[PDB]
Amino acid sequence: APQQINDIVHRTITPLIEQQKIPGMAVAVIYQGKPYYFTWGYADIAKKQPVTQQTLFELGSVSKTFTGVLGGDAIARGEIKLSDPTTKYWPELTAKQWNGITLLHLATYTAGGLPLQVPDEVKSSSDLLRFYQNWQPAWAPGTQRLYANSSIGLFGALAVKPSGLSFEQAMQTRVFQPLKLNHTWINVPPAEEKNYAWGYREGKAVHVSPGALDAEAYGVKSTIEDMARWVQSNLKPLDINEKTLQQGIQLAQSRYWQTGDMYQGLGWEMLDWPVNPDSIINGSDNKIALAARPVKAITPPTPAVRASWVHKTGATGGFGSYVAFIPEKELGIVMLANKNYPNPARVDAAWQILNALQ
Ligand SMILES: *[B]([O])([O])[C][N]C(=O)/C(=N\OC([C])([C])C([O])=O)C1=[C]SC([N])=N1
Repeated sequence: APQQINDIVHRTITPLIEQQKIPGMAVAVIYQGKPYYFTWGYADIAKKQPVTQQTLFELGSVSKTFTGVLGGDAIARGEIKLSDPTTKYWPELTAKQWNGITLLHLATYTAGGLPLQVPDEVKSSSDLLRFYQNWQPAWAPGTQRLYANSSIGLFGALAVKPSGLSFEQAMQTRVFQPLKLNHTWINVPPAEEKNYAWGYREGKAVHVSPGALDAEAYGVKSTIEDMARWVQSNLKPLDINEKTLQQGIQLAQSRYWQTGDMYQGLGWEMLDWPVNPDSIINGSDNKIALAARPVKAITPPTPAVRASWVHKTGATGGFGSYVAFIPEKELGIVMLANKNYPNPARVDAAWQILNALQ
């Protein structure tokens, strides 16, 4: 724990926790490929349980990075192709608006306006078929980007079908295990409950509620140690022994579309380093992050650019997370909190910290 890291982290995080009234928080700073941990406050205010390196946090949308990579792994295995139409893996989708909508589109939120949230009323697998069949695009495929759980979530569900495995089983076997993320779960087992932090929303303790496509779009829980390890894997996919997993990771960082100065990958979103902090900070605000925007296809997709600021925000009703790394610098950071505080404040803290380290 070099004093340099120690100092920036505390100079930055301390005012952050106090300004946003964050109950508990864990931070991992990956400097030169090595992880450094810091923890603050409570995992459970009522039971006086402190946040520790073993505490599980709801990752929220950061879960999409795992989905993008698992999907990339499927492509690498030859099981699916991003150019394949959605209907090849779901022949039941017969509504004409699906012609021309590929897995690339679902994966990158460019199908033409799929909503951010899957309606609450959608429960059964037939309830989901009905939803997609009736959904009407506001735009032609591959022309507009609208960040949505219903889009990349569907991608994740379809991507694992050829494997014959269930989404959780596929995730575990192909991503969590190889990478030794042994305290990362889609479903927290009873044995681990004691490490599961409570999220906080307006003073009330809450955990994520079951929902359609939840596992695929925002349902992973993890500890600061595993997330640090997840960052290390996306920083250096070459150190990864499983051939298809290594490719998948790289495929998740390929640049498929560009909007503003941001490029869409599979789950991960990227910008060229050096970046203008104002651009990632203001751009992380939902004002922009959830807004519908025109996208320029990158034909063909640019392979993962090492000099990139790669990141993803994440949130549930009671949690707020952020992951950002610069491959070229072997530099990264993970910020986990059991409070959904504003994205801009997250990115600003990560920026000050990482910028201070090169
Ligand atoms: B991801 O975290 O970017 C997607 N997030 C969500 O789907 C959830 N909340 O995001 C919104 C609704 C924009 C918010 O209020 O911040 C979400 C999933 S489960 C849950 N309770 N909230």
